[PDB]
Amino acid sequence: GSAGNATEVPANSTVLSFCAFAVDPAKAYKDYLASGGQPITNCVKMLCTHTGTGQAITVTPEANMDQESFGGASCCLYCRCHIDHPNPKGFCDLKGKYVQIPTTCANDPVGFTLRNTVCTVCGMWKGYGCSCD
Amino acid sequence: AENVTGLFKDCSKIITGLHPTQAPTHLSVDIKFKTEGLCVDIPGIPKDMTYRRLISMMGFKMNYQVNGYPNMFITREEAIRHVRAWIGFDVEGCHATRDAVGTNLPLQLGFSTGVNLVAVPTGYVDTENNTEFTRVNAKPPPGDQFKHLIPLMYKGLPWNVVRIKIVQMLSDTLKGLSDRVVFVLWAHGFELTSMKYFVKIGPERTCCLCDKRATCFSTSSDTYACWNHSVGFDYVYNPFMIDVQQWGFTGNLQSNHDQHCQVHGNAHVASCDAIMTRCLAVHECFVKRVDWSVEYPIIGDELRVNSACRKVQHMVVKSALLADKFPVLHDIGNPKAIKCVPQAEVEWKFYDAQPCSDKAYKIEELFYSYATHHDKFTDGVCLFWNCNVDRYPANAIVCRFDTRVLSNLNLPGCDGGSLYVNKHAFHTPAFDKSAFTNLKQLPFFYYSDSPCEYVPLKSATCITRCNLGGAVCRHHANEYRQYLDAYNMMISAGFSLWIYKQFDTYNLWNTFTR
Ligand SMILES: Nc1nc2c(ncn2[C@@H]2O[C@H](COP(=O)(O)OP(=O)(O)OP(=O)(O)OC[C@H]3O[C@@H](n4cnc5c(N)ncnc54)[C@H](O)[C@@H]3O)[C@@H](O)[C@H]2O)c(=O)[nH]1
Ligand SMILES: Nc1ncnc2c1ncn2[C@@H]1O[C@H](CSCC[C@H](N)C(=O)O)[C@@H](O)[C@H]1O
Ligand SMILES: [Mg+2]
Ligand SMILES: [Zn+2]
Ligand SMILES: [Zn+2]
Ligand SMILES: [Zn+2]
Repeated sequence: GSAGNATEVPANSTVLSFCAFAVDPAKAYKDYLASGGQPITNCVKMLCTHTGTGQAITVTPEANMDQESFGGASCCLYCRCHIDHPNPKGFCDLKGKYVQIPTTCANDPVGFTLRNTVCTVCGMWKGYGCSCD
Repeated sequence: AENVTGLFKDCSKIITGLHPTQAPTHLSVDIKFKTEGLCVDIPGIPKDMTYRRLISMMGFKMNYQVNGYPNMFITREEAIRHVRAWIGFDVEGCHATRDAVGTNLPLQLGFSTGVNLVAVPTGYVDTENNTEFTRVNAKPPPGDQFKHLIPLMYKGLPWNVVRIKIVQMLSDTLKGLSDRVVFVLWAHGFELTSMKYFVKIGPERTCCLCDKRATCFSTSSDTYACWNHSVGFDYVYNPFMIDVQQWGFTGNLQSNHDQHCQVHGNAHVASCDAIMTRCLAVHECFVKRVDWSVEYPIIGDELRVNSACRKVQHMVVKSALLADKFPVLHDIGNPKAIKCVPQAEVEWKFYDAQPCSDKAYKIEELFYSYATHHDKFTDGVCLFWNCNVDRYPANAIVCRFDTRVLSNLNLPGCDGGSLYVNKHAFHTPAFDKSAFTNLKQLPFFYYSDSPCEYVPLKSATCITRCNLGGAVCRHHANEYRQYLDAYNMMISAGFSLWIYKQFDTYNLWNTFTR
């Protein structure tokens, strides 16, 4: 009856409906990008000092003049489409933490969280980059 | 500024969600962390370590072109192409009543099949660490017409069960009929929403251990499967669906449906709601006359029915001519010239309502109604061969299909009629004994005029080439055992044969005189 509080904007409607249904949400998304379709927008974006660690998973926003900062769970595909999480049981990486992304790569934050993984050494992005290896 | 879905609208009664992390979308983060159209982390106002927020699954809106991925809504045309892949689907539901409000849960699901599955209200709930698929409070809708819903709140069943029961009830109904599914629905929105529970989507996949494309998916272990060869499979892999109302009807479903079909009375139950959707689907499609450009591949033995059919026709229309010696034969319902007994002295007049264009010089364009035409063909004999109608005229030779029988060939229709698919699906009126009031039933017999040529058998009925003797005459003794087979078959195809009453097996022997 609405009668309720609105979470989402229309420009993400089709994109979300897709991956909600898909057996493999990850693929479905990357493909939607292939098909020339728009990336998920509306993520929570952080107003920041921009001085801090470059690390990707942090308990308060930490950015670089290179990075921009995001409330983690808006950058989570599984969190955003409200479907089960790829970790077997049951839990998220990015809910309750802040996530960092290079400003150039920042256009598609939802994707960037899928595409890449965090070095357990320096707790920082692999390749975007990392001192290890 | 600005517009919103709400798809995934937050249905919780909490004022002030949501910390900027553990907030799905910028849109919902408390006003408190928002500034200049941004968000900022204030350690002072903490994230809640416990909360439960119902996320609405309504408003799904899926139209997207992704190369490896199939359009799941199909054209009326492409929909006809697969008929009875068809299933009616309408979900009745319940609203979230206590810890939250503003969304619709799937209470009871129903089908073109008689089946009604009821589920316990369940929904998608956001917590700190995840989303969680879980039971929920609910109440039945306000209307007095919705009062029949109240008890079903208790009735059952867990969704883990229901999506399994669904796939079987579907699996065995569609196994021999088709390679895919199409859901046929009147108001498509809520049912699409209901679909989220049982339906996973993806690019076309070939079933494990089989040739045919995949209907089902099982999460128990990642696999794909097949209409026949699934079991204990919880999800449907790539359903298709057609919204009938999208064809631009005027009123509510029952309004239009009832215009045509009087056989379905409504009890507001989901099934009955989903049956009336197939009717309209079928009527608005197949009671228009017999489009011949549409080819439905056969499984199976349509051919052995097809041959055995012509065979029996020729036999009786040849005999009937010999017996009573009709000057003219009126063939009603012959699109193409096609004399059934190609050689007969008789004037062969053709009549049809939709005569094929070439060969239209041979045919009168006519629609037969016993009211109008009981007079109009007196002289000679009339042939209605699978031309189904207003009750048949006194002098006639007719084959009508009996709708009541079921085979994978024939499907339900409106109203009480059956849509029959051999090739070029043939919708036929429901079987009415009043149609045959003027005729009588056709007893089995054989006739062959020929020279005669493993174990022999005597038959009280075959006017036979040679009856002086037993007389099992090895050439007809074979042919008669073969034409009785193909006759026993078309009878079990459901068909019936009806002849003018005057007809007598006897008069066929006088053609043996000389
Ligand atoms: N319940 C209904 N069943 C029907 C109807 N029309 C056909 N049928 C049945 O479905 C089948 C469809 O007939 P189809 O046209 O697809 O079969 P054929 O491929 O063998 O026909 P043709 O090869 O195109 O040529 C047949 C010619 O033979 C004659 N003919 C036409 N129909 C028949 C039949 N049913 N039995 C015997 N002889 C028939 C007529 O002159 C035809 O022009 C057939 O087996 C019938 O049992 C129908 O209106 N209702
Ligand atoms: N009430 C009616 N009056 C005249 N023709 C009719 C009719 N109902 C159906 N028909 C025609 O009969 C045909 C049905 S197909 C029946 C096939 C025919 N006996 C054959 O030998 O193949 C169609 O062309 C349809 O146009
Ligand atoms: Mg509906
Ligand atoms: Zn998540
Ligand atoms: Zn490192
Ligand atoms: Zn009906």
